[PDB]
Amino acid sequence: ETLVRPKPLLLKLLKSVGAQKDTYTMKEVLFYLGQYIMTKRLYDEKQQHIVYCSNDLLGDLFGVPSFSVKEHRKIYTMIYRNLVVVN
Ligand SMILES: COc1nc(N(C)C)ncc1-n1nc2c(c1C(C)C)[C@H](c1ccc(C#N)cc1)N(c1cc(Cl)c[nH]c1=O)C2=O
Repeated sequence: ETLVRPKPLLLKLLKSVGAQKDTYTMKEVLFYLGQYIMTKRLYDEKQQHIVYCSNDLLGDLFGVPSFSVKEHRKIYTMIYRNLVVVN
């Protein structure tokens, strides 16, 4: 319910899936990141909980080649490294 402010490059990713504002709830950020993953088919076909994000903007932002969608705490870490103070 509190608002977060994405850094420019995370904001660019969000806007690529139709987001139109500067600040978001965490639930909204997750929804759009999810949309990005699914519409770009970044998940592995055999192990569908694994997202392969090397050579993609998402991998650039998160600083990892891959991650599991089951690892929610690590997902929050990676999102938080891409936020700035809300002014
Ligand atoms: C490959 O992934 C999936 N594949 C399938 N297939 C049918 C193949 N179905 C569901 C998922 N899936 N599971 C979860 C999520 C998805 C989609 C929306 C990416 C989201 C989610 C994961 C990562 C980010 C980031 N960056 C943002 C949202 N997510 C969540 C992650 C967190 Cl932290 C909180 N709540 C969530 O639902 C999950 O558990």
